[PDB]
Amino acid sequence: MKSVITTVISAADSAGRFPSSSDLESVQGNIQRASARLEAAEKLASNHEAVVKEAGDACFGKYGYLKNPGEAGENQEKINKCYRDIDHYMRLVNYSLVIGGTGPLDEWGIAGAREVYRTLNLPTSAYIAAFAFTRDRLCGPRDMSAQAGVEYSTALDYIINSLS
Amino acid sequence: MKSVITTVISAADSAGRFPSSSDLESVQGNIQRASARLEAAEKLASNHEAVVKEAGDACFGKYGYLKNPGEAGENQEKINKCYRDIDHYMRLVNYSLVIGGTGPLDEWGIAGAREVYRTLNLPTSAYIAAFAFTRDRLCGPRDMSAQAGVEYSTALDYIINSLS
Amino acid sequence: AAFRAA
Amino acid sequence: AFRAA
Amino acid sequence: MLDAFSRVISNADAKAAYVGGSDLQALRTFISDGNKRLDAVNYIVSNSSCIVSDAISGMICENPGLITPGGNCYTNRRMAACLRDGEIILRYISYALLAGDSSVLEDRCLNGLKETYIALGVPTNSTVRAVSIMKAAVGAFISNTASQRKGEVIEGDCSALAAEIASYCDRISAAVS
Amino acid sequence: MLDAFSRVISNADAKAAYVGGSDLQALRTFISDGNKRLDAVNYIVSNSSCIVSDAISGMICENPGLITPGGNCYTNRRMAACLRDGEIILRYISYALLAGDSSVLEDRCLNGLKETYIALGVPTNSTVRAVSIMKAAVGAFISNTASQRKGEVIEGDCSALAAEIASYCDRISAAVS
Ligand SMILES: *[C@@H](C)C1=C(C)[C@@H](CC2=N/C(=C\c3[nH]c(C[C@@H]4NC(=O)C(C)=C4[C@@H](*)C)c(C)c3CCC(=O)O)C(CCC(=O)O)=C2C)NC1=O
Ligand SMILES: *[C@@H](C)C1=C(C)[C@@H](CC2=N/C(=C\c3[nH]c(C[C@@H]4NC(=O)C(C)=C4[C@@H](*)C)c(C)c3CCC(=O)O)C(CCC(=O)O)=C2C)NC1=O
Ligand SMILES: *[C@@H](C)[C@H]1/C(=C/c2[nH]c(/C=C3N=C(/C=C4\NC(=O)C(CC)=C4C)C(C)=C\3CCC(=O)O)c(CCC(=O)O)c2C)NC(=O)[C@@H]1C
Ligand SMILES: *[C@@H](C)[C@H]1/C(=C/c2[nH]c(/C=C3N=C(/C=C4\NC(=O)C(CC)=C4C)C(C)=C\3CCC(=O)O)c(CCC(=O)O)c2C)NC(=O)[C@@H]1C
Ligand SMILES: *[C@@H](C)[C@H]1/C(=C/c2[nH]c(/C=C3N=C(/C=C4\NC(=O)C(CC)=C4C)C(C)=C\3CCC(=O)O)c(CCC(=O)O)c2C)NC(=O)[C@@H]1C
Ligand SMILES: *[C@@H](C)[C@H]1/C(=C/c2[nH]c(/C=C3N=C(/C=C4\NC(=O)C(CC)=C4C)C(C)=C\3CCC(=O)O)c(CCC(=O)O)c2C)NC(=O)[C@@H]1C
Ligand SMILES: *[C@@H](C)[C@H]1/C(=C/c2[nH]c(/C=C3N=C(/C=C4\NC(=O)C(CC)=C4C)C(C)=C\3CCC(=O)O)c(CCC(=O)O)c2C)NC(=O)[C@H]1C
Ligand SMILES: *[C@@H](C)[C@H]1/C(=C/c2[nH]c(/C=C3N=C(/C=C4\NC(=O)C(CC)=C4C)C(C)=C\3CCC(=O)O)c(CCC(=O)O)c2C)NC(=O)[C@H]1C
Ligand SMILES: *[C@H](C)[C@H]1/C(=C/c2[nH]c(/C=C3N=C(/C=C4\NC(=O)C(CC)=C4C)C(C)=C\3CCC(=O)O)c(CCC(=O)O)c2C)NC(=O)[C@@H]1C
Ligand SMILES: *[C@H](C)[C@H]1/C(=C/c2[nH]c(/C=C3N=C(/C=C4\NC(=O)C(CC)=C4C)C(C)=C\3CCC(=O)O)c(CCC(=O)O)c2C)NC(=O)[C@@H]1C
Repeated sequence: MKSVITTVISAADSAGRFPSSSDLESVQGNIQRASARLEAAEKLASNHEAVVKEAGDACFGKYGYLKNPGEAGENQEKINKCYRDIDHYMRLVNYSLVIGGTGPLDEWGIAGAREVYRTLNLPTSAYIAAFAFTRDRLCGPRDMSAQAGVEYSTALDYIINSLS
Repeated sequence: MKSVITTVISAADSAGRFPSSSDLESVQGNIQRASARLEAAEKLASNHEAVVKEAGDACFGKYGYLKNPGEAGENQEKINKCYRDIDHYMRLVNYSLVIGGTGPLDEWGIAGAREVYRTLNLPTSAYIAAFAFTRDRLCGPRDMSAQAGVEYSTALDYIINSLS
Repeated sequence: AAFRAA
Repeated sequence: AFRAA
Repeated sequence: MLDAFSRVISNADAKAAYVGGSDLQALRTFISDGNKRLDAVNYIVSNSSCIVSDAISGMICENPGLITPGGNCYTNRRMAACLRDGEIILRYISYALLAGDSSVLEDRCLNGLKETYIALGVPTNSTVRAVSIMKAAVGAFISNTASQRKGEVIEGDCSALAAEIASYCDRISAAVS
Repeated sequence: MLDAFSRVISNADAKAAYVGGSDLQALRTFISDGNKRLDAVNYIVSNSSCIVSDAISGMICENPGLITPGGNCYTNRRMAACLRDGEIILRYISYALLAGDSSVLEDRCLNGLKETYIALGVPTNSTVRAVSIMKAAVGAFISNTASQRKGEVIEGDCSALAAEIASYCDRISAAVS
């Protein structure tokens, strides 16, 4: 899992050096920013089922054609899988917020996705529509702190760039 | 020059990645810790000639044999070069404190040191003793703030382990 | 590798 | 020898 | 590579001078305003897909000859390579913005780009256009004045950073020119 | 490699459950006590030389049979490899202390170490002693109770850190044993 520590320790292991100043200083960035992203993490865990339905909803509202036969949402079953993945992504987002890095999303969600979604005929724009809605639905003070929203949108923006 | 930024950008370039959370979060460490190391840095610049005489003295005060013929301090020439190196080191200490990493010391001070001092017959303990005194000379409240004496001592401990 | 030579 | 052994 | 702080050390080493107040001042503001810097950099990496696609696309809509039999953007393989080059350039721009130095963009990107483009036959004049549009988008996403992207970061002054990122975009255009 | 945070994510993924209170609390404490940790790691990398030379040296003064024709520390080349191994071991331990996880010490160090020693004829029993003194030296430099080294860090409780670093030392011996 890619984080502040894992990056700094891997850089040092490659150079055969003990942890030094920029290594300890890099983690001081940890101790400062944990609060923000850790807030957003609990916000997801506490209410992710309303976030996925909302995201899942907007998606099929934008692409109603998917409820056609030979499509990706031709039956409630495949429909259930759509919201299910949306929840996977959101759950890995929470992971990335707790880790403070993009590792959980990187290895558990983004690696192989393109091959999988192309091979399995799942339109990428639908996923992006689900995560664009989720990002913009965010309400600054209401839902989380200001810097927590930054970490929320940053993560969601990351997922979007990966699918475009 | 190795720093928090230089490391974080080097780790991302190696994987062809845009800067991400763990990268922006690591620099939040700079913005927290820069102040401290920036303090001691100006402490060195403001009084580096007094600190080096003290360091130089202890060195030759501990090891009188260096003032012997065929030695490293047999004449004021070689002696003056001793105090000069101490200053070079002390100046790279200032550099590393401003960089927030060990870059300056590593490339300009430690690389090749091994070969140079053996080839020129310069006792490593004479170097170590100069920086061990300098490190222990530091007085917690009197000379600098606590965390400024930390980067100061970390830096000196760094040079010491590099010589041993 | 065309970045190297050129 | 760390790999092989 | 260097960043804001080690670039000062380099110039002070040339004089064999410790770093003091005068030079410490500027580095202290770097810290001071450092959170705006982190934000600006994010505005780039946050819309980097749109910034490259819109710019590579723009450079073509103004020059259809690029996607024409004989044009350097003709075939999927040339288009994809150009989009890729646009993505790498903007990434090295984003690196330089994070470090407060161009040492990394010119050491690892612009070093041998032009000559490489000459060999490959890549139109440098056109490339400078994609780079120019990327400058505008980037400039827009940094100041938060993005026509389509509108975030809620606390208001302030980011003209020094914008003038700073623009300068990096300019060293690219000047480099392959 | 994992750290304290990705370690919980791994364990929470197994149940496909977001991370909540139970698991968030402890990681919140990691942060709070986080400044103690950076010192803890620094206490190691600051005396990394003395701990290694003292431990390799101690293991030999108690077993002089090592520097004997037939001992694994006989010749300069075997001494230098053993000092180097102690340094490498103390380095990976320091890594796991900065991360709050043993994944990095076992994945990149203790992964095939003993079996490696089997082949070379490196005495695992003696190595387990060297590690034991390093654990003692390390444990002392963290608590600031070092017989010779006395630093000025603001007083507090570092027994969880001491107990954690000892555990890492224990998985080293446990691996080559
Ligand atoms: C011909 C088809 C052609 C294209 C596609 C144009 C390109 C172009 N855009 C310029 C500026 C620019 N583009 C963006 C990106 C953008 N807007 C968003 O908010 C989102 C999201 C996207 C990505 C897709 C930005 C932010 C800007 C600035 C203003 C804006 O529309 O928001 C640009 C101007 C270059 C210059 O001033 O030097 C051009 C030419 N237009 C075409 O002609
Ligand atoms: C026989 C020649 C021999 C040696 C060299 C001994 C080894 C030994 N060290 C023990 C404890 C220990 N080592 C250090 C390091 C050390 N002391 C200093 O303060 C400085 C600085 C150095 C580095 C050189 C320390 C700090 C410790 C931990 C306790 C302490 O001394 O404050 C050790 C005991 C291990 C144990 O009981 O598990 C051994 C055997 N002693 C010799 O026999
Ligand atoms: C739109 C961006 C422009 C375009 C681009 C284009 N370039 C390539 C090929 C190459 N460009 C590079 C340079 C980069 N790769 C990197 O490693 C770096 C960063 C360190 C950069 C910026 C190189 C190495 C090549 C040669 C090999 C390749 O296929 O990748 C292509 C392909 C050219 C060809 O036909 O083989 C093209 C078309 N051309 C346009 O019209 C634009 C203005
Ligand atoms: C031009 C760049 C934009 C701008 C920004 C601006 N933000 C701040 C202050 C803060 N921004 C951060 C965010 C970061 N710090 C980090 O560690 C990371 C991790 C990913 C980032 C992106 C933080 C936490 C602050 C503190 C206060 C707050 O929550 O916003 C300022 C304040 C002034 C300053 O830092 O000197 C400003 C002005 N203003 C804009 O409108 C721009 C488009
Ligand atoms: C005191 C420490 C003990 C000692 C050591 C000793 N080991 C070697 C050589 C090797 N041991 C390793 C293992 C390590 N290298 C690593 O990279 C890692 C971490 C990822 C470890 C812990 C390996 C690869 C070797 C073989 C080749 C090499 O020098 O790199 C030697 C040399 C053995 C020989 O005589 O050829 C010895 C003597 N022996 C003692 O007595 C100790 C208890
Ligand atoms: C057992 C480990 C020792 C101990 C330590 C201890 N540390 C503090 C608090 C601080 N120490 C730091 C220093 C670091 N943080 C970093 O970012 C880095 C960068 C290189 C280091 C080395 C700082 C800034 C703090 C915060 C408060 C202060 O200035 O001292 C404490 C206080 C309690 C806390 O959790 O903050 C503790 C207990 N206590 C000892 O007695 C040990 C031997
Ligand atoms: C602030 C900009 C504006 C605002 C917003 C508003 N949003 C809702 C309701 C929801 N928004 C979300 C999103 C989140 N909930 C969370 O748990 C999280 C963190 C993971 C976020 C980002 C959800 C779950 C809902 C639906 C359920 C609800 O709580 O009622 C509403 C409801 C109105 C509607 O559905 O259109 C509004 C009003 N209100 C303001 O004052 C704005 C300026
Ligand atoms: C407290 C831990 C101990 C203490 C110290 C002591 N300090 C001095 C005088 C000097 N200290 C230094 C060291 C530095 N000055 C700096 O500029 C820097 C940063 C680069 C450091 C680390 C120097 C230069 C001196 C000599 C000149 C001076 O008076 O300023 C003194 C004077 C006593 C002496 O010279 O013998 C003391 C008392 N004394 C304690 O009680 C300690 C435990
Ligand atoms: C919602 C926008 C889209 C949708 C989805 C859809 N999902 C699949 C199948 C898969 N989904 C995944 C992706 C994930 N699962 C995970 O393990 C992870 C990370 C831990 C992710 C994000 C995978 C791997 C597959 C293949 C395996 C399986 O079928 O589950 C399907 C099933 C297709 C079918 O039954 O043939 C569907 C349809 N449907 C929509 O309309 C969307 C565009
Ligand atoms: C002081 C404890 C010791 C001492 C020193 C001594 N230095 C040299 C020669 C050199 N020392 C250096 C090292 C530095 N110069 C640098 O440029 C840097 C980093 C920027 C450092 C720290 C170098 C490169 C040399 C060679 C060139 C030159 O002579 O300066 C000597 C010369 C000895 C000889 O016979 O040539 C001296 C005397 N003398 C002491 O007593 C010490 C043990």
